[PDB]
Amino acid sequence: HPDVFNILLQVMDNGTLTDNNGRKADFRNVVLVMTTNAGVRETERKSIGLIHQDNSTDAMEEIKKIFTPEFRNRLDNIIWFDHLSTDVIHQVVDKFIVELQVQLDQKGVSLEVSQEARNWLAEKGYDRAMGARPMARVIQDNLKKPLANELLFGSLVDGGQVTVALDKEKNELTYGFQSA
Amino acid sequence: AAVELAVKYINDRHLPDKAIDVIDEAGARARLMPVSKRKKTVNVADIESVVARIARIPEKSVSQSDRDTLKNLGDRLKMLVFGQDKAIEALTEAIKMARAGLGHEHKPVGSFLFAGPTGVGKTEVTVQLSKALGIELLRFDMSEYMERHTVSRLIGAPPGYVGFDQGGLLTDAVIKHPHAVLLLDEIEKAHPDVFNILLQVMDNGTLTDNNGRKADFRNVVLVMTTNAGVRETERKSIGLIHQDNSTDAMEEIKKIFTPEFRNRLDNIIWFDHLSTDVIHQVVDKFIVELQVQLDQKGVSLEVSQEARNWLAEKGYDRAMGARPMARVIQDNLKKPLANELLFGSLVDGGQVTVALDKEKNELTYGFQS
Amino acid sequence: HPDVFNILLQVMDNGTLTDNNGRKADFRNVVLVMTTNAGVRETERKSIGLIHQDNSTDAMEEIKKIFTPEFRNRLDNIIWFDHLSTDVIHQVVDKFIVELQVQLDQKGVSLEVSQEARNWLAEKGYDRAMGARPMARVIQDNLKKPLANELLFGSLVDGGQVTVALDKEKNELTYGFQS
Amino acid sequence: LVPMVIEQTSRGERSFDIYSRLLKERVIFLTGQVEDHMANLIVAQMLFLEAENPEKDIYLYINSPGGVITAGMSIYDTMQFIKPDVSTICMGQAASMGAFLLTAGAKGKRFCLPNSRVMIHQPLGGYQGQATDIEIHAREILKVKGRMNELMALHTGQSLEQIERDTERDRFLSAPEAVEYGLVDSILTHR
Amino acid sequence: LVPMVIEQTSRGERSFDIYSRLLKERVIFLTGQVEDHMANLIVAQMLFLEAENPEKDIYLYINSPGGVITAGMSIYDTMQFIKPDVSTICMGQAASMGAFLLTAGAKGKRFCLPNSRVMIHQPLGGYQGQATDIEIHAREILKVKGRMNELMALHTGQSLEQIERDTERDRFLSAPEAVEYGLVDSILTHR
Amino acid sequence: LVPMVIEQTSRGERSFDIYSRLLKERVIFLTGQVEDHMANLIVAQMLFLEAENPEKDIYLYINSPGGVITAGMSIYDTMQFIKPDVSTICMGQAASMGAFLLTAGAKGKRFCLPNSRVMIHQPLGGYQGQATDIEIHAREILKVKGRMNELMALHTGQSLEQIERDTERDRFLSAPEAVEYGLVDSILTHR
Ligand SMILES: Nc1ncnc2c1ncn2[C@@H]1O[C@H](COP(=O)(O)OP(=O)(O)O)[C@@H](O)[C@H]1O
Repeated sequence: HPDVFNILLQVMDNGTLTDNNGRKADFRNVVLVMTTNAGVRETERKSIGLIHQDNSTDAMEEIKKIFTPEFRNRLDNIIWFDHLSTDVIHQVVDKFIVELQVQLDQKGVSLEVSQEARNWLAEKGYDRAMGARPMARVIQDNLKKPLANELLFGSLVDGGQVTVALDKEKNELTYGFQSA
Repeated sequence: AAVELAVKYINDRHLPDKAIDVIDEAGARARLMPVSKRKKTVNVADIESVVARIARIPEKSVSQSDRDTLKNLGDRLKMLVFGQDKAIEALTEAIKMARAGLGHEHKPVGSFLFAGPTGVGKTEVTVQLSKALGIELLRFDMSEYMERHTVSRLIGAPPGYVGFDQGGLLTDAVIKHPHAVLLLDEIEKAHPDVFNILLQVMDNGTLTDNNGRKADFRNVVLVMTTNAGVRETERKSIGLIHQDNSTDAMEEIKKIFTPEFRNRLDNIIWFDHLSTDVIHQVVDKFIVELQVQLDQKGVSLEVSQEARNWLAEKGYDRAMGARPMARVIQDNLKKPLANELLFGSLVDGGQVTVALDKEKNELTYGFQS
Repeated sequence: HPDVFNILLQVMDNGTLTDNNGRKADFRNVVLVMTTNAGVRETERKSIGLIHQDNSTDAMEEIKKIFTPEFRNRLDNIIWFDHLSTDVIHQVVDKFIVELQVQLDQKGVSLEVSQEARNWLAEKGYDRAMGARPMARVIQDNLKKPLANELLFGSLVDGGQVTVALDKEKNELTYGFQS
Repeated sequence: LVPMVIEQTSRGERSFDIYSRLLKERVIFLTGQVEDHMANLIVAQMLFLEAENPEKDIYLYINSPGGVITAGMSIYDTMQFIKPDVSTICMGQAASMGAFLLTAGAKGKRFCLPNSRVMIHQPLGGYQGQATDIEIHAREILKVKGRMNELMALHTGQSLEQIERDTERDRFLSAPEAVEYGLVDSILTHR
Repeated sequence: LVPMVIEQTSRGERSFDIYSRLLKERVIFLTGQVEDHMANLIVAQMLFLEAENPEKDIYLYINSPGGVITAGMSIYDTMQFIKPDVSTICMGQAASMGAFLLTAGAKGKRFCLPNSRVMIHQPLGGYQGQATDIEIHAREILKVKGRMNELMALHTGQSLEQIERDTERDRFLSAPEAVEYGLVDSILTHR
Repeated sequence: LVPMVIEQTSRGERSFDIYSRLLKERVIFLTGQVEDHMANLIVAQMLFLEAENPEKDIYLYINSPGGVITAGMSIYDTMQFIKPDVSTICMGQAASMGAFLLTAGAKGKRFCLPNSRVMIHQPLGGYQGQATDIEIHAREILKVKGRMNELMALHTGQSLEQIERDTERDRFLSAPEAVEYGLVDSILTHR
C-alpha cells in the first residue's frame, strides 16, 4: 500500500520510526535495501517500430508514478539493474553447479562437468528476459533429474564419482555413473 | 545432524533448544522402543527419523524403504490418468529430486501451472498424486477469491476481526500439514493480487501471516489449473489460408501472469485434447468404477470389447475431453441397471453380461441373476 | 453474472461448497435444475431475408457461446422443452377444468363443458411467446368468474348442474342454471 | 443515413445498423457498379461468415448494373474457394458482371425475382497507345473473354459456342428466360 | 459503408469493424492505386502485427491496379525487415507495383487465385524541365528500373536479361503462367 | 478508413486507432506534403512524448515528397528543443525539407531503408509585383537558402560550399550514397 512509503520518510530522512506507544527505533546502522519489479512488463514487451526501444526509461517513469517525490528524494540512489549478458551467464552456471556439488557431497557422490557441457547448458537455457532463473531449471532438468533417479534407484546409492561430457555428433549430454 | 537438520526443518524454535529437543527425543525413543534387541548407540538415522516426526515430513532414508513407491509412482498415475505423461513426469521427477537431496533449499518441491482444455485431467492428476503418496490434499478453489479483500483470508482475517480463529486459511492449513499437495484451481479467476502472495512461496518457500506465524512450503507441491488458452486455440481464423494458432495459448498465459510469477514456475505444462486411442482407456476406467459400485450391491458386470468401442465413438468429443464418457456410461449402462437394481433380477445374484449386434447398432443387456 | 457460474463449477465438479464464514456445505443429494430462454428466441424468430435459413442448430449455438464449455461439461444433460402441440394442449385444458370440477364437487356444483369449448379456450389461453402463463386467467375468468358471481348472488343461489357450450357469434360460454 | 435496429440479447439491447444486422444472418448486399473497394468489402464479409459457420449458406443479393470485371473476379474466386454455398438472388437487375456472379452461385440456390432483368455481353474495355501496346492489351481482353465465356458456360451448362453467339451484343433476359438459359435454377416465390 | 461485426472474446462481447476484425487475424488488405497514405497505413498494420506475435505469419490480399512506386517500396522494405513472413495473395489483378509486392512474399507462401491476373511494365514517369535537370532526373528512372528488375529477378529467380526483356513492355500473365514465371509459388485451391 | 487496434492491459481493454497506438510507442509519421496544419500536428505529438518520457527516444518515419520550407522549420526547432533524441527513418522518397528533417536527427540514430531515395535541392519560390518588392522577397529567399545549407552542413559535416554546389541542382542520393554524404548514420539492414 502507498502508506508504507509514508512510513519510510522518517526512516530515511530522520532515521527514527516511533511506535504508537511512543518508543523510538534507531535506523542509523540498518542498511535499507528495497527491491521493485516496476516496469517489468514494459521491458518484456517489444516496441511497435522498426527500431527496438530500450524500455529501461519506461520503468523509471513508472517509479515516479508509484513512489511520491518526497520518498524518492530521500533515497541515496536508485540502482537500475541490467540484464545478464552471455558472459556472466557462464559464471552463473558455475554457481549453480557448485550448489549442486554441495548437495551431492552429503550423498557421497562427486560431480565433474566438462567445459563444453557447461557451455551447452548456457545456450539452451539463456533467456535475457527471464534472467538467471531458467538456468537453474535447465540444470535441474538435465543434471539433477538423471542423478536423482540413479541415487534412488541404482548406481549411486553408495557414493561414487560422476563425470559429464557432451557428444558433438548427437548434441546431447552423456554421463558416467561409476558407482563406488 | 541434529543441529543442521533442526535449522532446516524445525521452524519457530531457536537453535540450542531445537537440537536439545532432537537429542533428548532420540534418547527417549531408543531407550524404550525395543524391549529386546536394543541398540545402545544412537546412529544418525535415528536423528533423521526424530526430526521427521517433529516436522511431519519424510526423512532421507528413501533409498531403501520407499524406493519402490517412487519407482512405481509414475506408472500408477498413468493407469489412473491416461495421456498427459509430461505432467506425470514433471510431478514424479520433482518429488524424486527432493527425496534424493537435490531439491531447492528455499523453494517448494514443485510449482507447476497445468493449463489446458476441459476434462483433460488437470485437477485429476493432482488428486491422484496425493492418494498415491498418502498425503493430505490441500484444495483451494480460487473462484471464491475473486476480489482483493478476500485475499486477506489466506494470510489472515478481515479488518478488525476481534473474534478468535483469525489465522490465515492457507497459512494454518500448511502448518498443520507440512507435507501435502496444494491445488489452486482456476488460478486465472483469482485477483492479480493473489499472484503477489505466491512470489515468496515459490521463491522463498515461506509465507507469513499477519500475526507473524511462518508457514513452510518447501515440501508442498503447488499445482495450479487454468483454462486461459483454450479459447484462443479453439478460435478459428477468418481468411483464405488457415492460421496455425499454436503459440496463441502461451501469449494469453503471458498476459494473465506477470513475468516474475511465470519465472518462478518450475514448469508450465500444456495439457492436450484426448486422442481416440486414449478414450478407449478412459471407457475401461469408468467401467471399472461401475464394477466397484456394483460390487457393493453384489452385482457383477462384464462388457464385451465390441460394446466398449461403440461407447467410445458416441462420447468422443475433442472439446469436452473425457467427461462426456460418463454421460454415455450413465445413459447406456446405469439407466437399465438402475431400474433392475431397484426392482428386478439385479436385486441379488448379479451375473450381468453386455453385448451388441452390428446390424442393430444398439447394446443388449441380459440379466440372469 | 458470470461469477455465479464459477461458483457452480465446484458445486457440480466437487459436490461441496464452502462459505466465506468457514462452514462446509455438503449437498450431494440435492438435484440441480436451471431454466433459460436463450434458444427459444432464435428458433421462434425467422431469418431476416427472403430465404428462411435453417434454425435447427441455432439454439445449440447460443447455449455454447452463452455458457462456457466447462460449465456445460459438468451438466448431466441439456433437455429442451418443446412447444406444446395441439394434442397435448387438449390435456392441459382438461387438467385445469377437471381441477375446477374437483373444487366444485365438494360444493356440490357440476359442470358439463363441451369438447368444442376446450378448443376455443386453448387458443386464447396458450400463447407462443408467453406459453401457458396466461392460461391461468382464461380458465378462471371465462369459467369460474361468471359462475362464481352467480353462486354468491345470482339467479341460481345453489344446485349447480351448470353446462357450457361455445357461442359462435359472441365467442362466449353458456351458463346453465338448474336449481 | 442508415437506420439503426435493436436486436435483443440476454445481456441487453444491441444497436447495429441495418446492413450489419442482416450480415449477422448471412445476408450480404451487392449494389452499384462493381469496383475494387466494394468487392474487397464483399469478400471480407464472406470470409467472416465462413469461420462462424462453414456449413451454413451465404446469401448475396445482386442489384448491380455492371462494373469492372477484374474486381468481380475476387468475389467469384472467393465464393468458389469458401466451403459455404453462396446463394445469389438477383434483385432488380444483373448486368454482365452481376449476372456472372449470379450464375456463379451454388447449384440449386440461385434465384431471380419474377420481374428482374439479366443483361449479358462481352467486356467493353479499350486502350490507346502504340501499335505494339494495343496488340498486347487487345490480346489480353480476348483471353479474358474466353475465360468469361468458358466459366459462364460451365455454370449455365450451355455449350461455349452458344454463349459466344448470344454474348456478341447486349441481350436482355427476363426472369423466366433466365431459367431456360440456365443462369438461375428457379424463380423466387413465397413457396 | 463498412459493416460492423461481433467477436466473442474471453472478456465478453466486442464490436469491430469488418477490416479491423480481419486485422486481428493478421489479414491486411491492399486495394486501389498505391499512395503514400494507404501505403503508410499498411506499414503501420505490419508493425503492429509483428509486436503481437512475431512467430505468426502475416497475410496480405493485393487487389491493386498499380500506383506510386516510392510509396510501394516502403511496403516492400517493411515486409522484408519484419521477421514474420508476409504472405501475399493476388485478388483480381496486380499491376507492376502490385505484382512487385506479390512476388516479394516469403517462399512457399505466395499465392494467386485461379482467375486472377497480373501485369508488369517498366516504370512510366515524365518530368518537364531543363535538359540539365532532365539528365539528373532521367538517371534516377534508370537506377530504380534496374533495382526493381534486380529485386524482381531475385524473388522470381529468373535471369536479369529475361526480366529486362519482359519488363520493356506491358506483359499480362495469368495465374497458371505466374507460377511458372516464379512470381507466385502456387494457386490456392481448397486450403 | 483507419483501423482500430486493441491494446491489452492489466487494468482493462483499450481501443486505439492504428496511428494513435503507434504514437503511444513514440512513433510519429511525417507523410505528405509539408504544411502548417500537418506540421502543427507533428509538433504537438513531440511535445506530448517529451512530457511522457523526456529521456526516451522519439522516432519520425519520413515518407514525403517535400513541401513548405518554413513549416518544416517548426519541426526542426522542436526536434532540437526537446531533450529526447528524435531518431529519423526514411521510407520511400525524401525530398526538399523532407531530407532536411531526416538529417536533423540525433547522431547515430538517423536511418534509411535500402531502397529509399533521398532528394535535395535549393528552395523554389517566386513573387510577382513591383521591382522593389521582388528585391526584398528575393533577398528573403536567398537568406533562407543559406541557413538550410548551414544547417545541412552541420549535421552532414560537409563544408557550406559543398552543400551549395550540390543543392544548386536537384540531386538524388540512394540509400548507401546518403551514408557517404552523411545524411544518415547507416542503413538498418536488420531482421
Ligand atoms: N485423462 C483422464 N483420465 C481419466 N479421467 C479423466 C481424464 N481427464 C479427465 N478425467 C475426468 O474428468 C474430470 C477431471 O476434469 P478436469 O481436467 O479437472 O477439468 P477442468 O480442466 O475443466 O478443470 C474427473 O471426473 C476425471 O476423472
